[PDB]
Amino acid sequence: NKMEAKIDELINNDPVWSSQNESLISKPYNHILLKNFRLNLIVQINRVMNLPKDQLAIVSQIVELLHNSSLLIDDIEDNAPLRRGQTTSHLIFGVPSTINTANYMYFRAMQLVSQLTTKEPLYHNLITIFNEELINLHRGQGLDIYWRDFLPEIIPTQEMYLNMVMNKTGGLFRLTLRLMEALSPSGHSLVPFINLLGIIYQIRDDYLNLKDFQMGFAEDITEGKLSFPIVHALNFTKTKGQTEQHNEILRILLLRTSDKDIKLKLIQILEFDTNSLAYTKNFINQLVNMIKNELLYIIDHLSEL
Amino acid sequence: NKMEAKIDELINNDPVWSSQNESLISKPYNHILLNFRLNLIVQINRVMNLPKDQLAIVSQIVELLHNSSLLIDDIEDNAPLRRGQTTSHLIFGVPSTINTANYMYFRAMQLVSQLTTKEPLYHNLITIFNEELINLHRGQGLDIYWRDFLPEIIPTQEMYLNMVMNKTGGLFRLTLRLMEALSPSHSLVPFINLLGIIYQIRDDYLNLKDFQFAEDITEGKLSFPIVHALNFTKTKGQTEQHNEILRILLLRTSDKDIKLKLIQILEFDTNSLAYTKNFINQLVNMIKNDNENKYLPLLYIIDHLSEL
Ligand SMILES: CCCCCCCCCCOc1ccc[n+](CC(P(=O)(O)O)P(=O)(O)O)c1
Ligand SMILES: CCCCCCCCCCOc1ccc[n+](CC(P(=O)(O)O)P(=O)(O)O)c1
Repeated sequence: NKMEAKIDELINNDPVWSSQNESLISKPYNHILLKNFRLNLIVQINRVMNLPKDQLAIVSQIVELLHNSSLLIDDIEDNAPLRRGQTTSHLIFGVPSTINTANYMYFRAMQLVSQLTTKEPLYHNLITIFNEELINLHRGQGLDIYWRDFLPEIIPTQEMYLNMVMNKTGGLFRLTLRLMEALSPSGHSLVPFINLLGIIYQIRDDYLNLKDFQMGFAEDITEGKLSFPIVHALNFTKTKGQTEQHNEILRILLLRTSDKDIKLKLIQILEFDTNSLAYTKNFINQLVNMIKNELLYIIDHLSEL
Repeated sequence: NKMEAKIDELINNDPVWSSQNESLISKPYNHILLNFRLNLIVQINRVMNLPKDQLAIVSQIVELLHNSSLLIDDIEDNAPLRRGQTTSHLIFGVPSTINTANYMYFRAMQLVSQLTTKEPLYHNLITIFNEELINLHRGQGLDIYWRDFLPEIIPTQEMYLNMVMNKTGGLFRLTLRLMEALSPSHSLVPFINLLGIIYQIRDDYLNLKDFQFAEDITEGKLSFPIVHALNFTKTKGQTEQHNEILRILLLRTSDKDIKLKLIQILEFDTNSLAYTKNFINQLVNMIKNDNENKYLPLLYIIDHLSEL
């Protein structure tokens, strides 16, 4: 009778959850927090959008949770040992706790959307925006992962790479921008521009990962990523009949090596044999010119987003 | 010129995603697809009476969240098997399987938007979805925390039960609350919470009894019988027995003999398996002997609960 009484109370109440419980499972998240530029981009865009400061703070909080959770998952998916100079959370807390915590935070971000407005129709549109772009992020990330983990089953072309980026990287840029446009009390949609910034952002990220090492650890090679320069190299070699170079690029990607000389050989194949680094540097410039023809500040600090 | 024209087209359209791209991303999910849940949904629909097309979407939502949970749980537990078959992550890799399972959570989320077009009620369905996914993750995070930090914290039966209310109760409550909010007709949440609890304890119980693979031991899980055994030995001041249980859990062992040794500790020293069997039987009687229908508004469901 005492047991049934205790069970009866348990099942007729909400689940018990303490602030101690909350802190214990937030460890992976508090850790990546230790790692303003994203705020700056939102603030600049707001000069166009004019959301009041309180609503903008909530948009920013949503973005931070989604961005940091994506990073925790990403580092697990990439077997990344370091993030911004420090040990990745999954190596400290384990893969299980980090996945669970990152996913928990996607839902906390979802929860915040309801703090943006009391108007049901608007609320509906905001959640639809949140839902669509998170679908988009997972689609792009799934393609990137598939190409990499199943190489050489699929050799993406430049067009395929760009479409994967539109989903993968464009997802969070458009999510932030679309919520703002929807909330704005105030010209043409800025979605095209934010798609371009996300593409510049990704290709420049791929580029610097190698260029910094040729002159960071070029960890994209260790991970076997189908980066923009690698995609150009693989298609260039196929096209020109450079069979051995095409096969060697694939072999080095498939080694998942941390040997620096092997990584340097691959980068110098890209520098002298396929001219992929020059091709990419020129591609980024052409993309930056499409705009330049506060914003420039952002574009020069794009790598700190 | 040409490069810019192509980029202009690209940024001005929605992201390109093909049916073939969708198939690639779906592979880890289709693998786990290869019934009793629909049965329980149908049965409960006699009280709720949602129209059939609406009941079907609830069922699809339930299948997405449940299958996605299993794909992640198997990664979180490093499980090599799920229903006798090789787990998805060992075939498609952990990376693709985490991403695909997470993608399915959001596809589930999109189906919620299709349950109704009434803005008020829609907000309610999303709030239900959101609240219970949050609870499922709090519960699973605590279950994982105890397992991975052992022996830092040893839960008591009461702490284990609150973990289960969050972890296992979330999907039971999610499905039932959506149905109750959609009903064109007393809440059954208390009843569904109790099923949830019976479900998890019997699951913990059978993992050890079927062996008597006992994978829960290899995982170092704070299962209901283990929680009982650890707290029984502590109370009875049986220091060496308490530490022996901890040592076997900490071995993350697949050795059949060592696993049997832990079970013999639970059978002969703490009598934990008989205590659990009796605990489940009592939970079940709280329903069987519910004449004045306090929880009830079945017998078959409860007897086949181990296959939800
Ligand atoms: C209006 C601004 C809102 C916030 C903008 C957020 C900018 C960063 C977007 C990151 O997009 C992704 C998507 C998927 C994975 N990652 C991880 C990168 P990294 O491991 O190099 O840090 P990526 O794998 O894209 O190189 C990044
Ligand atoms: C009225 C129908 C409700 C939806 C169907 C509910 C079916 C049971 C859902 C159980 O939910 C969980 C939550 C967390 C983990 N698991 C996996 C179990 P297992 O690995 O033994 O299959 P668990 O690790 O909790 O024993 C299952």
